[PDB]
Amino acid sequence: DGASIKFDSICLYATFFPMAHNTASTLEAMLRNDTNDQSFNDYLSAANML
Amino acid sequence: SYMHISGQDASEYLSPGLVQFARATETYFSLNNKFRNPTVAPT
Amino acid sequence: FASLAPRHGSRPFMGNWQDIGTSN
Amino acid sequence: HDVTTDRSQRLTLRFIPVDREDTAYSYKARFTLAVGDNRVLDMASTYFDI
Amino acid sequence: TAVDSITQKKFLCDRTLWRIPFSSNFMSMGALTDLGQNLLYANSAHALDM
Amino acid sequence: TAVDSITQKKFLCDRTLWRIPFSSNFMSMGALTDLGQNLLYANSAHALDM
Repeated sequence: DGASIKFDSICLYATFFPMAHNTASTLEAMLRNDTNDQSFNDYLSAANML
Repeated sequence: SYMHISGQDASEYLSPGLVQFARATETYFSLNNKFRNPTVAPT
Repeated sequence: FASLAPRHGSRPFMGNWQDIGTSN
Repeated sequence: HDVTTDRSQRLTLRFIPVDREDTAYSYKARFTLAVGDNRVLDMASTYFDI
Repeated sequence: TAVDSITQKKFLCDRTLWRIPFSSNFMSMGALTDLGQNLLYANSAHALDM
Repeated sequence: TAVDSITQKKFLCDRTLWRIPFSSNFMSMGALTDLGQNLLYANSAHALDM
């Protein structure tokens, strides 16, 4: 009743860093470990049941 | 002077054994309150 | 690295950091 | 020269999906994303400009 | 004048999930709880009927 | 009363200066930024056009 939706195109954009080679070549390998692996969690890690 | 108002420092007129658990396992009560802290001033 | 940041007063980088976890 | 790349890179990267599909409720977008040979990106930017 | 009528005391709360941290001392715990984090509850499983 | 239109979107932005930093990163870290006193912009003479 009234409304109709039609999007035309999807476009990717992202904010990269103009990375300094002097450190980034080490920093890329620094992340490349079993040890250095970064974990994320919510403030409220809640399980929902309806 | 023995009332900690002509003294030098706050944590030094009580017992040193009670001092330990005051900044690692204190989150159960924010306690820098029950015995008042005096401060030094130039005269 | 000590060279990596711009620091105040002729010192590269100065005070170390700590970020809090979500639950609480 | 640390934390500054004296060399040409890019900050914002644009590329449109090769196959887009319009259907009843969903609207798929599949594409090949490739980060530069010595670049990083924290995934809080990566969006869709619809 | 008085119509002898009585006032109805109440309270209203909206837009707030009411949290219970599982600890015996609920305050400032979050993750590593007192009661529902004990190594005792890692051994076996128990059902919850409310 | 259904009529047809094409919108005009425009930004308002007053009372702040258009500030841009002077580094290869292009981010003001401290007072003197990377390119402010680098290898290329240090002692030599150069003349800004627009």
